[PDB]
This record gives sequence, C-alpha cells and structure tokens, in this order.
Amino acid sequence: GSHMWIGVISLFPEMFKAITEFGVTGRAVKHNLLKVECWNPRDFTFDKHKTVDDRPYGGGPGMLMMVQPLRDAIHTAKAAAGEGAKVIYLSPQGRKLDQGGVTELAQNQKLILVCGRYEGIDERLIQTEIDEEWSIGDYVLTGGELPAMTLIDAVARFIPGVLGDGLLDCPHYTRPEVLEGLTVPPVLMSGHHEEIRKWRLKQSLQRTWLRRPELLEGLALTDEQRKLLKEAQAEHNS
Amino acid sequence: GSHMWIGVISLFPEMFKAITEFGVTGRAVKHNLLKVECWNPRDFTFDKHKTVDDRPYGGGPGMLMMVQPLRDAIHTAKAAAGEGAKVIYLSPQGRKLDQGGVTELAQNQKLILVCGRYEGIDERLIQTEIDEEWSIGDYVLTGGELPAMTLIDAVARFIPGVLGDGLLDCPHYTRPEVLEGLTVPPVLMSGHHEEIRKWRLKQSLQRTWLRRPELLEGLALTDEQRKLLKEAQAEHNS
Ligand SMILES: NC(=O)c1ccc(NCc2ccccc2)nc1
Ligand SMILES: NC(=O)c1ccc(NCc2ccccc2)nc1
Repeated sequence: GSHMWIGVISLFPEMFKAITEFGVTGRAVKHNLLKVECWNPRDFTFDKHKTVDDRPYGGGPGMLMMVQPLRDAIHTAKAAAGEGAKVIYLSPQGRKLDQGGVTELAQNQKLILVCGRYEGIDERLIQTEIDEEWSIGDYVLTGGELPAMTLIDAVARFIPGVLGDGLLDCPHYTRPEVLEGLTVPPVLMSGHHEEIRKWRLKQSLQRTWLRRPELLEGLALTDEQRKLLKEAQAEHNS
Repeated sequence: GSHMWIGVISLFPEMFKAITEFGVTGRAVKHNLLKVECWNPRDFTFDKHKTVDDRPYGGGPGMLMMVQPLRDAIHTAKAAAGEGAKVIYLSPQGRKLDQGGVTELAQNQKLILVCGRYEGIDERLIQTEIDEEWSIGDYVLTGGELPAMTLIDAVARFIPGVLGDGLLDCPHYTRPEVLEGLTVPPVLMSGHHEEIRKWRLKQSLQRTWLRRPELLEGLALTDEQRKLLKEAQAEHNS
C-alpha cells in the first residue's frame, strides 16, 4: 500500500533493530511496507579516532554533536531521499507529539530523523538542515534514538496493511470469567452488540473524565457521548 | 552508587538490547549501575504453540494479552525482585510522564515494567498486579516496549555515576565559528563566565516563552529569571 521511507541519522544504528526486526513494525519492514535506512555520522569522520563530539562555545560541562560529520551525514540522507523528504529533529524543545501530530507526520511519504546525542546539536544546523522540531514528551533522554523509534512506530500504525478517537480506552476483559474473585461484566457476555458498544463507549468517557479531564475540554462530544457521560457521572456520584 | 534494578515483562526481550548494549545506558548496565532483567510470558505458556494472546469478551476486532502466561511472568518477577518493587504498566491511560514524574520513579530501587501488546492487558490484572499506570505521551504504539525503554533511559540519568530546571534548553554552538553565513554569538567567545551564564538563562526563558508558554505559567521565576524574561520580551518586541 502506501509505502513509507524513513531515513535515520544516528550514532547507534543498531538500536533500531528493536523495531526493524521485531513485532508489527519488524513485519512492516520485512514486507517492504516500511523502509528504515540508517546513516552513522561516525562513518563521515576523517580523523584517526573518528571523533563525533565537540566542545561547546561558552564553556559548559557538556558536549555537542560535531558539526562536520553530522552535517555530511544529513546531506547524504537528503540525497538518497530525493525531494519531498521532511527532516525532523528530536528534542525536548520540539513540538509536543500527540496522536493528532502522529497523523500529520504519517502524511509524509519520506522522513529524515536526526538523532541527537550529548547536549544536542548546533543551533545553526537546525536553521539550515532541520524542517520541524519534535518532542515525544517533556522529559530528557540520553539520545534521540528512542524518540525516533517511538515516532517511527507511531506513524507505522497508519501505513495500510500494517495492522489488520480522542478518548481513553475502555477496560478490556478476557479469559477466565473469574480472576481472583473479580468477574467479567455480564453485559460483555450477553451478546448484545449494541449494549456492548454503548458500554465500552461509556467506560471510555468515564475513565477519560476521572483520569484526564483536560482531554474532554478539547472535545466536541456527540449527542450519544454527551448522554453516556452524564450517565457515567450520575453513576459515579452513586 | 545508588544501584537500580529494573525487571521487565515483555514478549520481545531482545528489543531491550537497544539500551543495555549501547550508549550511556549500556555502559550503566555493563558497570552494574543498572540491572535490567527480562521475563518473556511465552516461556510461561504450556500449550504446543505457546499462545500468548487471547480473544476479548464482548467481541471486538483486536486481541489481548493472555492472562495466565502474563500473570505467571509477573509473579516470577516479583519473586526475584523481593519486597519494595513497584510494578508499573505502560499504557496511554496511565499518568502522563514528565521530568518531575521521572524523578519520582527514580526514587525507587526496584521497578517492574509490564509491557503490553495488542489491545492491552486484562483490567483485573491491573487491579491485582499493577501498582501504578504510566504514559510517556498521548500517542498509541504497537507495544509497551518503547515506553518502557524510554522510562528506563530517563530514570537512568539520575543514577549516580551514569553521566558525569523547568525551562527549555538554550541554543548551543560549536565549531566552526561561521556556518553557512551564520555566526556564533560573540558573548559566548568573550570569556565572561557571568555574561555567558546570564545569556544562556535568558535564551532559555525566551525559547520557553515563544514555544511552550504554558510551561512558564506553572513556574515561580526567580528575581533574575523575571528580569531576563522581561528583557527578552522587550528585545523580541524590537
Ligand atoms: N523529549 C524528547 O523527545 C527527547 C529527545 C531527545 C532526547 N535526548 C536527545 C537530546 C538531548 C539533548 C538535546 C537534544 C536532544 N531526550 C528527549
Ligand atoms: N502512550 C504510552 O505510553 C503507550 C504505552 C503502550 C503503547 N502500546 C502498548 C499498549 C497498547 C494498548 C494498550 C495498552 C498498552 N502505546 C503507548
């Protein structure tokens, strides 16, 4: 179906074996539904020790990505990608990634993900080589590899043939019928496909209201959703 | 220093090689600063085909984690962990993970991370086996492996000997002095350690104000921070 090519710039290309060789994403890669090609900036070095880090101007305790190997790696990825590729840099300063943001990034046929290590990359590289800056959350990691793999995994779920709403997911139950005294909701085993659908939607509205109330504020609930929410709030208030 | 043991329940334990064999986290594991031990629920199956998924009550297109292999795997991890271990389940319905949440989870000496596949796990398992439910962001992934690895990587940065603020990070510059016409801020190459510190803090306040304004609202800025923010806002308004 809709093929998706993702170019990756990273000092540890082996980390991406976690998604290219396992689970649903590994199957999407095997079936040529998703192509992940990695470029290591270490291969673009020229000194004897293959230096990929550099000291930052102004002092500072930390280090940065060395510009020349990183910049050359990026240009190589752009050449292989051709035109249309959107270059993305993963950093806490980037745009917060939500499901709506995942759908947007999934609209791209070609993507280039720059994985930064140490204290990040040079600011001038962002202005000249990076199109969009993204963040998977307000937390700091040792590298942009995991956020990159998170992005790739997220957008992969939208590729046609990979698999087979605004609210939190309803509770799910499977065998056995009774687990440590706790029983499965009888409505789920009633066969009433309409009552079951209404139940699941109702529980989704309740869990969203109790756990993530701010998510409901940015939603325009349907007449059915407004009903089930009012019922859930009434039942919660005994 | 402060040792940290993290037990992991996952159908793909090989994915965690991405953090246990590479970069800073891989070094922390090698130096016995961080221990990651994986249990595969597939090893706790008894049928010929090692079934680990089960059909959900009420119909539904998707599948769930089979309770018996998962439950047995969890109990085994608790036995090896001993007392004090906090069991965590990664799911979008969980508490949103921020840097403040990372610090909290880093206070635990022992952790058990349950990685859910398919449409998740049985709700009754969460009530009986899970202590805290967490989310790395408002997006859906093919599994809880990447969120688990994200958590492990995040809390690893707080382990003493692994390495060596509320605001977004300031711009960083390294060699060369001029890159495609763009120059390094002269203040950074002035040597003025006080002016440089004030500059970096000022840029952090400006980037936070322009990109993530909601982050500033939940902050009690110091007198110096209030000054530099007012100056940045004045300079931004020409
Ligand atoms: N929150 C995220 O998406 C994220 C991305 C990367 C990361 N570490 C890489 C990095 C470190 C410092 C500066 C720039 C990038 N941590 C978290
Ligand atoms: N947002 C997260 O932290 C997250 C965690 C897990 C995940 N996929 C695993 C899963 C799928 C369905 C139900 C429960 C867990 N996706 C995202």
